[PDB]
Amino acid sequence: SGEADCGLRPLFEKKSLEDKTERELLESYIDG
Amino acid sequence: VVYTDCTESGQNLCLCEGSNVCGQGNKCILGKNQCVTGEGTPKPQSHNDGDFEEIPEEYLQ
Amino acid sequence: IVEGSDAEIGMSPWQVMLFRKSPQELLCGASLISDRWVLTAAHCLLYPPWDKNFTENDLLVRIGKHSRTRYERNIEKISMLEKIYIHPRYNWRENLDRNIALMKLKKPVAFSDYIHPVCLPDRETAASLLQAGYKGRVTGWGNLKETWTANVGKGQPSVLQVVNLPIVERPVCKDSTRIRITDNMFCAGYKPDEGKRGDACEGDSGGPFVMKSPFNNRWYQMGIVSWGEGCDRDGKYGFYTHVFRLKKWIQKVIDQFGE
Ligand SMILES: *[C@@H]1O[C@H](CO)[C@@H](O)[C@H](O)[C@H]1NC(C)=O
Ligand code: NA
Repeated sequence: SGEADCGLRPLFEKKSLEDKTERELLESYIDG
Repeated sequence: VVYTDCTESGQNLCLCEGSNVCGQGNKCILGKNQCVTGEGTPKPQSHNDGDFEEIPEEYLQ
Repeated sequence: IVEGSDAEIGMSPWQVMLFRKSPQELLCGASLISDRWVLTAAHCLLYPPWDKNFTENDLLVRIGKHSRTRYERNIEKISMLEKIYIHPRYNWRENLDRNIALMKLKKPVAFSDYIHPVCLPDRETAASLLQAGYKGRVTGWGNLKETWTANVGKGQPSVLQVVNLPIVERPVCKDSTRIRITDNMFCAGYKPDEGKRGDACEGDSGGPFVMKSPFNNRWYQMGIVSWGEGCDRDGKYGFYTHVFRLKKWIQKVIDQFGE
């Protein structure tokens, strides 16, 4: 709800590249 | 703070009775182990070493 | 970090190293929340029972690091502290209540591929993401085991470590310890019989427990590595300062003093 470019990694989100284990975190929001 | 096992009797701020911290105003006595009242002494800060490459000496001033 | 893996380069570019001047030691982890402000645990800076009461001139922050021991020239930045701020109701005698601290840098640090700030949560983010069973990420250069056999085992990692841990129910947290758990603490880690393992350990304190929102793709710091009874013991859990719970203090410190 504020404004400055935080939490978007230059070598990952900014390049549309996924890190090795972030899927594990995302999946945890949905179970399985 | 990561509490680790007591290594000497009279220690505190360490894990005494199983995985339980023995807090201040208590001290560990090593048996089964028991943590009881009585001014204890903090287990010395679990010390690190010095294998770091030197940083520019202007920062160590 | 116990049972983690080597971070990829730039994987956690908000990760900060608190570095002691003389002797040269890793003190703690920490995180970058703006170009002049770094968030850490209070016991990193103030812990009387160990005779710890650092002033600004005793420490450095090192930002953009990957290797633990290397001076990573033209990658890391090394900043001096302007002022340290400990939460005024941080309680060290009893239970590490309100274990939170901020450091203001003398100069702003320039952002790069390796150095970039994490977000702090608003209310909707805290409410959504901070729920039991959801996983966050912990990073640090702390110990790889609680104890190892001296001069033989690997003790400190050569490179920043990363581990993913599930947030644990508040009643299970409280039943795993005799310490009074408060509002501004949460706990994380696998249960025995979940098979998987992992924990923060010595030297990881002050570092960030972060979570990625699936809806805006941003990483939020939800916790600070705060305290543990051992590392990775079955039926024990890592405790973390609940950053959102204490954000009003961060606000007070930052627009009275800095930004
Ligand atoms: C530690 O140093 C601070 C800041 O200089 C000082 O005000 C305070 O009295 C000291 N605190 C303790 C607990 O010794
Ligand atoms: Na555990």
